[PDB]
Amino acid sequence: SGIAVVAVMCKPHRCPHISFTGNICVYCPGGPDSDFEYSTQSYTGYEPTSMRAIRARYDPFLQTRHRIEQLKQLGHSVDKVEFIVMGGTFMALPEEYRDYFIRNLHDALSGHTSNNIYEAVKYSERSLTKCIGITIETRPDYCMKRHLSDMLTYGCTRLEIGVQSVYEDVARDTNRGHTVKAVCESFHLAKDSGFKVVAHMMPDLPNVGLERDIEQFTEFFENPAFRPDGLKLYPTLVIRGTGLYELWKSGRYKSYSPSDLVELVARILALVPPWTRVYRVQRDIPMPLVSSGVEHGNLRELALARMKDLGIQCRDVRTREVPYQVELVRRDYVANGGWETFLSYEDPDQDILIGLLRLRKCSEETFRFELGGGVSIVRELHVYGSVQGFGMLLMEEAERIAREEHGSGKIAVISGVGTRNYYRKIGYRLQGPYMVKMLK
Amino acid sequence: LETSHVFCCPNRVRGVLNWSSGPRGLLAFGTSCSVVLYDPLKRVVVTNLNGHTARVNCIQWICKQDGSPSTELVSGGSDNQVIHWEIEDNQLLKAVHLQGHEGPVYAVHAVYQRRTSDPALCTLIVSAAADSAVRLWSKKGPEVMCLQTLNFGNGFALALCLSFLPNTDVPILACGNDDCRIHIFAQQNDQFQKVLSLCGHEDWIRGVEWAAFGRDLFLASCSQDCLIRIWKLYVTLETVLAGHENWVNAVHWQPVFYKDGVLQQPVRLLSASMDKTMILWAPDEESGVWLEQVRVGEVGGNTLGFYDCQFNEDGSMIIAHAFHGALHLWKQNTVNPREWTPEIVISGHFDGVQDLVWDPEGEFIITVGTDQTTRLFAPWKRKDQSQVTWHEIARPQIHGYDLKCLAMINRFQFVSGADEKVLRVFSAPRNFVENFCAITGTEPPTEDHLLQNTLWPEVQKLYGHGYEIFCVTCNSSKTLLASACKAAKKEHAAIILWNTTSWKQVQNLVFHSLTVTQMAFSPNEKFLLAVSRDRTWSLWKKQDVFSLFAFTNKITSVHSRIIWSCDWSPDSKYFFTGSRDKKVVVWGECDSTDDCIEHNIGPCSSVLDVGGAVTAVSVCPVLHPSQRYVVAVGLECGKICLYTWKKTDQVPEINDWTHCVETSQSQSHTLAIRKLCWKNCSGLHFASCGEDHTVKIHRVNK
Amino acid sequence: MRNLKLFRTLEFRDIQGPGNPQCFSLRTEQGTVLIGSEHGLIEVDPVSREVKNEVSLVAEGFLPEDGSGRIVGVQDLLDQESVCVATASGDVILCSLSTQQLECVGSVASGISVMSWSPDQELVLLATGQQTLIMMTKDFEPILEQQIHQDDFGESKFITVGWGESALPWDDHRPQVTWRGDGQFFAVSVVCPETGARKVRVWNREFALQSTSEPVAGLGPALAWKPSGSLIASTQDKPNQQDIVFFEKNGLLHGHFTLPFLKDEVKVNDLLWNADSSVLAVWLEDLQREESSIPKTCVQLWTVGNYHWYLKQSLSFSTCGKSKIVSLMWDPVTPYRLHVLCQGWHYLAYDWHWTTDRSVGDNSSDLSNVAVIDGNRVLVTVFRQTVVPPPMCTYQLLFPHPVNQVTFLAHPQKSNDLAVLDASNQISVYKCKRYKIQFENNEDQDVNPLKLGLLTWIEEDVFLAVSHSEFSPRSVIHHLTAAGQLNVSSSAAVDGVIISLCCNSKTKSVVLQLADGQIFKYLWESPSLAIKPWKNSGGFPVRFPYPCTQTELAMIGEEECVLGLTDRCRFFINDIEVASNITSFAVYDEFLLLTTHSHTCQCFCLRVLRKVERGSRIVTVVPQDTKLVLQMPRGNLEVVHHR
Ligand SMILES: C[C@H]1O[C@@H](n2cnc3c(N)ncnc32)[C@H](O)[C@@H]1O
Ligand code: MET
Ligand code: SF4
Repeated sequence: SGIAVVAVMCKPHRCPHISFTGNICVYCPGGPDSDFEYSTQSYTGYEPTSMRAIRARYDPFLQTRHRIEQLKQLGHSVDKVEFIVMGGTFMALPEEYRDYFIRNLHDALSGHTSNNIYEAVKYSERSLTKCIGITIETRPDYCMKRHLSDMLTYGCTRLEIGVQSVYEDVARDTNRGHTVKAVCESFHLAKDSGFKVVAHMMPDLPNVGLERDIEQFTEFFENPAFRPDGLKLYPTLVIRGTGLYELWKSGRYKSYSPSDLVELVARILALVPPWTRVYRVQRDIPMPLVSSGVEHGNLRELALARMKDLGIQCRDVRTREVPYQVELVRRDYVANGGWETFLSYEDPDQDILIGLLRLRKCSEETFRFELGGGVSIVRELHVYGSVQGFGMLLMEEAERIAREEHGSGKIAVISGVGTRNYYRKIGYRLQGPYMVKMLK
Repeated sequence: LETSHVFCCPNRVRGVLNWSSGPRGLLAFGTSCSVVLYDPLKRVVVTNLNGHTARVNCIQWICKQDGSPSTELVSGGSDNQVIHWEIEDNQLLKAVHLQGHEGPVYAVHAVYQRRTSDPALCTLIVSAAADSAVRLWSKKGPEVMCLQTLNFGNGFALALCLSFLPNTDVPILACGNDDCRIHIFAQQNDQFQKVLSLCGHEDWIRGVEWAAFGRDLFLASCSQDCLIRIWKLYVTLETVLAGHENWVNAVHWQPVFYKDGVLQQPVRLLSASMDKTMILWAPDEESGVWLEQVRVGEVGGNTLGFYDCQFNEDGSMIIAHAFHGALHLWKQNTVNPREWTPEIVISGHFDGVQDLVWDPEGEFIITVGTDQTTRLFAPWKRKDQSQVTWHEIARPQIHGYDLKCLAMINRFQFVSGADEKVLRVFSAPRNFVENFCAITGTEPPTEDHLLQNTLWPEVQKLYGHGYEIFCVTCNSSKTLLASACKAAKKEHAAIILWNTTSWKQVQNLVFHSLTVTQMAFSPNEKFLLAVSRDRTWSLWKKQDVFSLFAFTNKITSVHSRIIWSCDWSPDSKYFFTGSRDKKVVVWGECDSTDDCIEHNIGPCSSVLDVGGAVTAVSVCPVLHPSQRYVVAVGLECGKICLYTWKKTDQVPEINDWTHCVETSQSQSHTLAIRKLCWKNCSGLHFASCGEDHTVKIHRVNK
Repeated sequence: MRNLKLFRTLEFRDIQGPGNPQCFSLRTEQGTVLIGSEHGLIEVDPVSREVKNEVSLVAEGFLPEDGSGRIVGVQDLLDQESVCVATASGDVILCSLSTQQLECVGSVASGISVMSWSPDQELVLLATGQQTLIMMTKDFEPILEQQIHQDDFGESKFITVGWGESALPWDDHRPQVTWRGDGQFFAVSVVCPETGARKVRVWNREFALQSTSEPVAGLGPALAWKPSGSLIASTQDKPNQQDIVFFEKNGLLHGHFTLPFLKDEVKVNDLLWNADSSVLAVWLEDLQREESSIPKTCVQLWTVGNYHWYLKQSLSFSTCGKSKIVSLMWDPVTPYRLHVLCQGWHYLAYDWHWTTDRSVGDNSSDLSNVAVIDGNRVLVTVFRQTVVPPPMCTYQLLFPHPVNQVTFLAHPQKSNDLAVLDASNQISVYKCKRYKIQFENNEDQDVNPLKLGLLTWIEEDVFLAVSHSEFSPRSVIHHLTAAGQLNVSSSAAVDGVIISLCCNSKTKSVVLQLADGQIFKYLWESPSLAIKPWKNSGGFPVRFPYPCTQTELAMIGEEECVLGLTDRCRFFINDIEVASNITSFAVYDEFLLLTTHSHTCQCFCLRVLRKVERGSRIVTVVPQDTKLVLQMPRGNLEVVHHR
């Protein structure tokens, strides 16, 4: 009936920028050097995924099986699953461990026992339990061409690049390790690659005022450089064992007032564009561990209540998602030097959403060999409603406007594994990791 | 040079365990890149069938028509090759290689042909690979060739079985598939027309098996849909079903055995499932409706397993192969037919072993593996038989990290390292001491008791190294430790000395600029040698607390590349170094007690050239007259050699070194060697381990 | 997506009085300019149609006494009915109107370089010659006197953990002050004697030093705080290019853009913001090439779209001295209106409004083109085929000179062409996918920059222009046509100023709009070229209560009718005022489309309610496929099918 999310976590490992610098980022809690035993990174080891992974001693196969069994027990069916690999910078381990991990995931899902990743994916394509996709997180300094190629090979279809704030002084003063220009370049390469980028933000960094935060978010949703596809809000928490904890203890940093924080969240939600999704607004770190930060977990509800009080309303994807009189609405804009399109079906008066799609013309910076002739791309298709079927309409219209407006000759789609068969049924062939159709 | 004992465990694949049917029978499970022959009568393996380059996946005996024990067998691995093995008496005569089948081979089957004109053991082989292909191989004498092939396009073959039509000699083939459509048909050029394709199951069919026919060909079908269906062939087909939850992956009928001159063919089945369950379906007396006989397995526990189950001769026992490389043998109670008991079998690490060390007294050996486990092996005295067998006694800890270095201080006190920053110390409890004294002077434990009830406590936790520990060592007096960390800068890579009685740092020698591979004290206990990845070595001397006495810059080093291992001499007069440059160099200084000469350190002897990279050099501890030294070298390919060195008069490069016995094909590791530990002497035996998941004990005498 | 357009050029010249005017201010609430010269203060009202003369002139020539004695600041006191005046000698006085009496209120022992006032007119700042800025209360009560060359950073320091060219020679040493829109902070620029380059400091309203500028090289002597938001503009002359940069409250550089000139050719004089933080005015001066004696003195207007600074309009002035600009300012009450005072006692007033340059046509061969101006380039989007987001275009045209005005021909069946006027008073024609340059015609008579009014293309060979007279403001209609374009005819100077020159492609009907509100139907093909009051149903009384920013001619029912929209959200239909909430509208083939500010989109047809986001402005409609293209403030477009 619906896809089930399966969360797995990796083994502990130090972040890469510790060598040429002195330390890791000044606020990230946990880690192998921290005081939490088996703290992978950015994780104390108390969230359900944390000890769920610890019980399997960070084994891919065992974690997958345990989560599948738990979900199957409570009525939920497991025909379709989505993997989430958490646990800090994954693309810094030696290649062998990464290959091991992903191949074990695929074989656990399928049942076949594979040697390399290619055999694992070839067999998992034929499985009865289909995998929609995989999502990984990565620092901007590890999202160059080779890393993107590797992510394409693994079948991952969604990045989680975290750029904390647009200001460069903030980055240089927190020992993040890179620059904002690198973040913009990484977004450019990812968008022209054909992924679905979702960014991380932290709206309470030191030396940042409330006015600065409002301005930076307005720029973030206005500057054509960033314009991300999905956003997560992580208000800063002062956890013991980090440099930020030392700063706060030294009486040189204070947290935002709870009412101020709620109001700021309200404005940020009200400013969100329609085509941008808000995955999360809070962090699941256990309460009695943080010395100073958010009030309680009731953060989304207070934000919505205050927004309703002040007359503002949020029009993001999650709130507007769920016969009724539906109609086709089209939106276009620019991001990272690319012409983005947002074909969708919706019902205006009741402001509900049914089906959506994401197109994009390919820029001149594309490097993947499958994209070298003015190829378009379909970054994402998603339908959760019911009536020919809406998906046929969306694909037909998208191909039409690719042939006519974009002036392209070839169209490509990114997919998981069962989606490969779904798109092949409508007349596509497979080339590399992409699903291609010759558009006249 | 005889191999006394070998420890290993099977691979983690479906169908890796097979057993010949006959008066004796033989198990032929596969380790990393070799096949192991192991008698099950609580005895030891007999031979090792090396030859595969990659992992080994499928093993099957060739069924014998007249009830004789099997003679030949087939193994298909991940090396794109299929090997036919023939043995007369544990001897490995004339293995045969078969090529083709790009991609890993995941299914093989073998049948003796019923040729009437040519009784020259005409054999048929079917092979299904990961390239969605299945191919044939007919063998007569030494003649091997392929035959008609069959593509599946995108579909894949999962389970293969082959048999004959009940009256006419017709070779029938039943192939599992990934589309719930097991295909049964003929294969040869004269008969390859598909006749029928069953569709009973509702999931991937992981098992199909042609049964012993009373009068009609019975057939088993086993899929992931938690159902087992029995199909009867006569050219007509029938269908019967059964019931048992979760994935089911192993079905086999009872074979025929000669009961006092008369062959017998009972009716029985055997099912192994992921839910830690194994069933013994049997037809009913009244209406022939199959009902269970007994539930056996670790129901409700963790570590879901049982990839395979196989059925002993004449139903005497049942063997099963589990997820974590551990077997499970169950035996029938003759007094009570409705009762079975677990039995004692072989075990071993399921991932590459890294290090080991002899008992100071010389009774047991402890291994650590990249499978994140520590295990102990000791012999069993029993009561009467002169034959002595070794077994896995205890499992001190199941750690959550990999293990790389190990050292021994007291007879029950050892220090372990890992891919982390801390060092750990362990002590034997009091229950283990008594259980061991009962074993050496009750019986070796089974699997579950080892897994759950056997562990060791932690006593200490050494801090303050900085990075991942890479090496450990101890002095002769067992009073000063030494360790090094994996490092990439001169500052980090430093030697740390501890005090055993207090577990505190004592001194912090620092001279190397990169990782230190291995260190070694000296029997004189007045020196300490350390080689590094910097293609150099250092020597430190205790003063009457350690200072530098020797030195080696870049130019004054015969070795060109990373030096891997180093060793001392029993007289504490010379020492040896083995590098990755395929060269071993002995350095002589003759400096002991008081030597007022400054430095004067030189090689003093020649240089050799072994066939490959050197990763372990050892010197036998005992000395014999003529002042003739002996060295054991563990190469990289997997072989071990013994050489003898004698000091020349004036020219080092004249017959400096003499050759000795080499390891043969059967007694040689497959991937790489990691240690060569001689048994303690003066109040011959030595042990070798490597990345083959195997541990070997050898013996030699002059 | 949208462009500025000129519709009023009020001008008064030949002002008489003292010599060499220096600074001036503005009075609202039925007030006019208040130029103050070396002798005294002069009040002049040029607004009146027939009256442009001094009113209540006063003199104070006995304070400076024939010396230089330049006035460093003039400021109206709002309703207090007084004008504060500060002299370079160091005296601050409070004059009065209709009484011609003086009132010395403050004396400083050192020269008062700059005098500035708070936006709310409550606090006033003095930049003494002692390098000690001073605060006076509204009634000249001393508050505080702080040094300007203090060295410590201030208050808003940065909490940090341990983990990890002199000034421009052509810059006179002179402090500059500004304020923020809400009057909560202010900024001071000054050269650093310790360093030798400019260095900005920011103060709170109560003299709480907040932050100091980072050491940027090549800083210029410019300072301007954007009213809303938080931006402060300056110049960063680099070794290769000339750029305009922005700071923020903490004092850090953040974003910039490039002036399209040579490496060493010009210099910046001042930077001004419009009334609503939407238009930036830059004043430049030619640094070198004295052969033409500074031939160039250009003022340019820049706006921002999707973080792209466009170049909308350019104005040129000679630096002879007779016509040389000495001051300029934005109207603090209404946007898009600026006032300029020259050296030769000349006063100019410029007014603009905001519009889109559509391309109406019949049902076929239309393509619904849209054009946008950007520097010396034109971005054209064909909305019939490709719906391009704003920063890109269907295609792009390049010109050697900056562009000032574009127009689409109204001939039916050929509405696929465009005429462009450059800053050099030259006209380029592009005619029918791509286009080839047809003609580059040159005008015959042009004496003053930006003298041609609304430029309309009626027939494939004719153009209509409006020129405004100086004395007794009268509008003259010029007919431009030739094979070099000759001003063939000039219609009678009508009584007043014409604002709108809307035309209908059908019936070839031309409509004229006067400022007061009368509507006149002029015949471009008339043998007499006479004008006629617009024909209503009877009596013909049609007069808009207020001037309309947009005027359109639509045939409703059977006859024609006039529709108007003003800037106060009022919709007029032949003086009916149907409703007052509209924001924008369009008419195409008997279809009336309009927003409502109550979040709806009416779709009345000529012979229904959908929902929209905040602040959606209608851009274009395609009756084919019945698709209309809304635009949101953030930049994205949105195509919707009403039916
Ligand atoms: C997983 C996410 O957690 C964020 N993160 C790092 N440190 C903290 C903290 N102290 N509080 C909240 N979020 C934090 C990282 O910035 C990353 O984006
Ligand atoms: C868990 S922190 C967020 C993911 C990654 N370490 C990054 O900073 O980009
Ligand atoms: S890079 Fe990310 S995971 Fe690593 S320390 Fe910094 S915030 Fe934490």
